[PDB]
Amino acid sequence: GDGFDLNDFLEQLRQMKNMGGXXXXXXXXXXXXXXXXXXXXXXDDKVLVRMEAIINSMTMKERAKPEIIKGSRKRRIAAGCGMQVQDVNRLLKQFDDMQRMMKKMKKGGXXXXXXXXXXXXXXXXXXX
Amino acid sequence: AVQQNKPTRSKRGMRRSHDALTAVTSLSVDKTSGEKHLRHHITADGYYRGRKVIAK
Amino acid sequence: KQSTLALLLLLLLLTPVAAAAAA
Amino acid sequence: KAKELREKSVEELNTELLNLLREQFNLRMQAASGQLQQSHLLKQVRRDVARVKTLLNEKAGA
Amino acid sequence: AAKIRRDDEVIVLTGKDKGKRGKVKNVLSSGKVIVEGINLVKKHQKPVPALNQPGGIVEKEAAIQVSNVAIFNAATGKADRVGFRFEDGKKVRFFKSNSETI
Amino acid sequence: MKRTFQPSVLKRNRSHGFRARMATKNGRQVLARRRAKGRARLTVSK
Amino acid sequence: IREERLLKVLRAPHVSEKASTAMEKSNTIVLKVAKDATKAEIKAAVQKLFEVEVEVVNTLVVKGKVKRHGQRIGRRSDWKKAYVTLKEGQNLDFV
Amino acid sequence: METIAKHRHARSSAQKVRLVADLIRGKKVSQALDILTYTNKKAAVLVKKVLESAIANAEHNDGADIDDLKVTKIFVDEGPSMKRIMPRAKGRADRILKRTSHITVVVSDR
RNA sequence: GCUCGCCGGAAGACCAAGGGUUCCUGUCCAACGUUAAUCGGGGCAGGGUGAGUCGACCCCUAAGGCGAGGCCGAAAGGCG
Repeated sequence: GDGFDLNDFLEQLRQMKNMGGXXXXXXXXXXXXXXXXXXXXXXDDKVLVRMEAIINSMTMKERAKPEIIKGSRKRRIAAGCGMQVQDVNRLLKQFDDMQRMMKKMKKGGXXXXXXXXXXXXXXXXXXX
Repeated sequence: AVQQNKPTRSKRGMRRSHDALTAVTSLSVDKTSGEKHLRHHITADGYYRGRKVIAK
Repeated sequence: KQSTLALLLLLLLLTPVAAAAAA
Repeated sequence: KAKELREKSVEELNTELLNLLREQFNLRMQAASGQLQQSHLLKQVRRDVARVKTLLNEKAGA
Repeated sequence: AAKIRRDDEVIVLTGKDKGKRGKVKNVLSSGKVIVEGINLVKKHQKPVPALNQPGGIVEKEAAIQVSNVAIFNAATGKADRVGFRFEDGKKVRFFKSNSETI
Repeated sequence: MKRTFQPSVLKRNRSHGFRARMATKNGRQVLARRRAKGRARLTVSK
Repeated sequence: IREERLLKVLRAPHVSEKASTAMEKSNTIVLKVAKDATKAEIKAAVQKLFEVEVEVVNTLVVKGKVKRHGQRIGRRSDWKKAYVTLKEGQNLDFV
Repeated sequence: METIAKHRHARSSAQKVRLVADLIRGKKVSQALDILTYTNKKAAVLVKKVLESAIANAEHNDGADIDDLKVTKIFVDEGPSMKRIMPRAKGRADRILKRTSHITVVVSDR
């Protein structure tokens, strides 16, 4: 009840990779597909298996309390999963985004927050 | 009134001779928690003289 | 109407975060 | 083209011109809905139009 | 009237690649050419998720001034200089030394 | 207090506007001098 | 009117929340049209090209914003917006 | 082994920052960190930042044990200063100098 | 959110003039804001102004202006 953490993130990730709808979620989404590329959707299996396995390299303390993660721990994780530290930093970034988002879902309404979602365009020119 | 001659960096140094701050000497160490803090001021955890008198 | 609405709404919060990572 | 178009009468050219504007319209419709992949098409048609028009003129001109 | 063209095998006169031979990928307007296996640079690429581009140090091929590359004579095994004549009615290239067409 | 510039559009344009210049010999000489110095805008127009 | 002019009127569908709102609730579509076209010609052009029945066309002109790119001050171009009321027996096509 | 951390173009005058910089010169970085914590100044938090950064540098890059570090050289230089304008009475105006400074901290195990 | 305090023939509400996007949302905090700023009339992106009957246009003239011919004036031009 403290808030959103890597435990709930883990649950949502395993439920994700089990229920993964990339082909279906591409259909479920309409306004985002008109702007962003159609084939830009990443494969769920590889990415989410990588994420699950990398999370599995983490102790229970680094999960419930994600802000104690540092470089040496990233080394342990990367060496454990047999991958690059930049990927660990990548997944920590994605987890930061997810945490921020879910925090915004918890603070406001799901309808105000679902309608507050915006598609960023740096100009009216497409892809520029 | 306004000065007659440009005062040298020397004078400017002298005037500032008194402007140095005083580093606080003591950091009191609270008994229970052990964190350092000011004399007579509560800690970062709200500890004072062994109580936790703020829940925060 | 309400079916598809509620259905998609349940998982609605999980999708765009992964979609943003894909984009 | 432009040899190909040159051997057609004025009527068939008016008809082609209208087809072209329908195609062009349809195209920038698709392009403003974000439904276009091949952009190079616009230029293709936008220029062909001119070709046709430039003929109509000289068939009236002389 | 352009001397060095796509797909010519060339030899490199100048630079760290002096003496090396290779095949031309393309030419650029500024008088620069890009040659196979020639003038590798190590470039750092910020990973791009839209293009699924990983990060890392990519070895890439950097343009070389066309004055510095010579058209490679396969007959003589030497670098050559090129010239133009008219055979048939067509404008054609030849090697200056053995005066044979290309 | 009440300063010197109290703006008005209709005033501005009847006084200095393009047509107002073109009305006269002198005005067309202004527009000559400007075109010769190569200004971005000659007159005051919207 | 001539048809040749018509096909040159209608630039693009306008996409936004207001747009969607009217399209759903009041049965109305929103168009970016050539700056010079008029209510007559837009009525004509929709009725012709989408082949559906127009009731009335309301319009407005949008002044483009003013922008800065690399300190430079540019001006986005003007354009014309048209709220196009469909007689109710129609149901939308997007092509 | 000496280690640098710098912060360049900080808003504060060289002068104001010097006051604090001259508080921590020479101490081992623990004691100095605390000196800085309970100093009430702006410069204090600037310099705290730079010092902490400096510790990270030492440990992570050069493999120094934190206990041993002292602050050997800490100096605040002048930065590029920006002109502004404050309008003054009777119409005259004033070119204002918004000053910046270079805080440079250097720590060593020796 | 709660109390406190000020304006109320205004420190409220609506226009014309003048300005020209400052409007509304999201996002950011270098510079700008006489301090911080997570905030803004600041930055970047998006949205936003729907008329037979409200205005302008339009119909009619005031003072005044321009003014075919015309009168006048070295030239330009002045008067009508």
